[PDB]
Amino acid sequence: MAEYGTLLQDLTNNITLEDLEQLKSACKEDIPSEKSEEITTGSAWFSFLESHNKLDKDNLSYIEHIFEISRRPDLLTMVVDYRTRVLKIS
Repeated sequence: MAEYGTLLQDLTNNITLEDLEQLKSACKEDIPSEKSEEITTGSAWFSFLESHNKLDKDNLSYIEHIFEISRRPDLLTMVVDYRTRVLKIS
């Protein structure tokens, strides 16, 4: 659980204001436009993905897809690498 939140913060730091707009566009169908106006940070965008039951805490294949279609292998890698590390932890 803490690892999930931690990842979101690590991702947020690697998201620019322009990328945020692109990410909001990527999830324009998942997050209501009224709620996309409430987004000021990457962490806000992430919090709506949780609030709207779009990104699972354990299943991060959703956000990996979003980063794929957003053309950010870097952000995708952050999730894949981190998630793998968490899976290794036992």
